[PDB]
Amino acid sequence: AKLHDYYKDEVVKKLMTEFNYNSVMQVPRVEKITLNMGVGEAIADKKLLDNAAADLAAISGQKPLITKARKSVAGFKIRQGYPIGCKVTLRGERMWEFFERLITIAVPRIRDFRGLSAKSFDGRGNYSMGVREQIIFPEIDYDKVDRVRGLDITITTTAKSDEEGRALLAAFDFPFR
Amino acid sequence: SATIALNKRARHEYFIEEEFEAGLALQGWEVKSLRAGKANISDSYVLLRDGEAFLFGANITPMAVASTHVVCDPTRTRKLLLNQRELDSLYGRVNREGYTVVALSLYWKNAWCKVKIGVAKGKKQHDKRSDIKEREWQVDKARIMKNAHR
Amino acid sequence: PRSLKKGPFIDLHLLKKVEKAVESGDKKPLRTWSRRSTIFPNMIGLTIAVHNGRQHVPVFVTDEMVGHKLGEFAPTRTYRGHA
Amino acid sequence: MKKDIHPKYEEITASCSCGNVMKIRSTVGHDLNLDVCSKCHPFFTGKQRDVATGGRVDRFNKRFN
RNA sequence: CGUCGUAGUCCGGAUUGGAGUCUGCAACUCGACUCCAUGAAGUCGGAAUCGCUAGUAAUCGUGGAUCAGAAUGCCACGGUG
RNA sequence: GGGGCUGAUUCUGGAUUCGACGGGAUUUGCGAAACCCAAGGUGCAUGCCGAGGGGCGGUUGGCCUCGUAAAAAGCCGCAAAAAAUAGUCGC
Ligand SMILES: [Mg+2]
Ligand SMILES: [Zn+2]
Repeated sequence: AKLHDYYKDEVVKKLMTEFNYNSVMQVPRVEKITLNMGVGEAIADKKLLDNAAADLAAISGQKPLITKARKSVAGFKIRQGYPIGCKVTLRGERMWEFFERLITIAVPRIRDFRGLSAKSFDGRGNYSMGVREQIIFPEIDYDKVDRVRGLDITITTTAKSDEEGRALLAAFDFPFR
Repeated sequence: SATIALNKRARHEYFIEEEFEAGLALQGWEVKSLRAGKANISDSYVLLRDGEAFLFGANITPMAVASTHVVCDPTRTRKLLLNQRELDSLYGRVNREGYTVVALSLYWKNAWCKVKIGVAKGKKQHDKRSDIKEREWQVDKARIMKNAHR
Repeated sequence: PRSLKKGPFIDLHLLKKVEKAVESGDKKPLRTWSRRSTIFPNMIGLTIAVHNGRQHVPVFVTDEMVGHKLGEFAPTRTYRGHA
Repeated sequence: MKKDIHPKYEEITASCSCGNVMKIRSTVGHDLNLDVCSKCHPFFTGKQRDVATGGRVDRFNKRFN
């Protein structure tokens, strides 16, 4: 929670002086961080889901929740109640820890990291964004993983717009372009 | 078993060199006729345009006219599904002097029709005589040897 | 190879052109038609469009090419795979 | 939190090639001793022009010019 | 005479980075020689198949023409046998 | 004019025709045609009337060139008319 409090002591002041607010509870706050990993190919091979869950636990110590299918689309040949992918959510201390670790080592990474996309807001400003594989984290071993398991991580916040989320991420030192 | 109309005359009429197990591409009302429906594979040969070695000679009888919108053409040029790796023989050793590749037979492979193709050439009525003479001569030599050695 | 005491084989004209480029301070490429000529250290920092018949291929000569021929950097055949 | 089902949680030193020392706690197990990080990446810590260069004179200008 | 002892071998000498040398105004495409360094493949090889009847098969080296150099190709020569 | 059985390689509700041929032409490096937007060079370039154009004529009028306006030259058609048939099979 070191970065948590260190940056929360300053984002409040900066946002309050910038957006012309009237209270401290109306500032955009980081509710949680939600990260899943689509392993939908596990229809024939269920071991892929287990490997993805192990990789996710190694990245952040927790137990991934298997989100079973609900509509069972024929296009992908899936049935409802079958393991398709796995998700996880981090709140508070875990959310801040994951945010710090993820941003710090993901800034120096695979391909011409000239910042990240500034148009990746989900309408309200919860900033879903994707990372290609799991070898990004030193948590995951380089030459021991069977495949690559990226992550579609959403920084679920309280932002009422996209510019407020951009300002909050820039204060949190996000790689914006 | 799963065999369908075959052209065994072309085996005697040509010198089969190599064979291809490539498949055939056909439209509706024809694959059902392959089960029953009087398909005939006579006068079968490839008609390479650029990479489109269609089988040209085949008469498959349409057994119904219940869909009276599409025009029926029993002499349609049927497309052929062959690997590009093995299609090099067909764009290669065909147009030297008289080389052809003809459809020897047609059968089923797990509800899918496979037409066997073969590279060959003509005989000019003098290779046929030599083949028949040798076929008879081996039999005659075996018979006379058996009779002599009792 | 050549005898150590004979010397390099830079062209009459190429030397004049590179001298013109180096005291004029121009960033435009200098096109050359010679292909068996050697390299001199004074061309470091210039763009040379060398001709092989197809295109004037550019060379941004580094400080790591003096003792060889400039033509090694520009092949003439066109092939990067059978298929 | 639940019982001992969640994996390892121990402090690890995030020492990079440059002079950065961190007290991260994660599950990698052994000490990190990692490599070039955000604090030494050309994204914003300088090197916006120093990403690639025209070689470096070594023993080439020797014995003849 | 010594030596090695049946082993990818002190066999096998190719590919590789660099070094000079012969050579012809110039060897990145494109020479050969050199020696230091990595030291590949290969361990008598299916169906088939070719050459030889005597100083010949088979092995060893040398010589000759082409040409500034660039022969496992070509033409010759003898020794063993 | 009526009923009845087949239009089903499963009569077994889950077929990569293995293959060529359309697909976001999903994907990884990359050439201004898989493209692309104010700085070192310092020359007479941008809108300017233009000039009718390669053997011949024409192009969205600024796709060629300039310096006081022009020869047009970078693409299409006239042109490059030879594209017309597995094999066996009258002389
Ligand atoms: Mg000569
Ligand atoms: Zn670092």
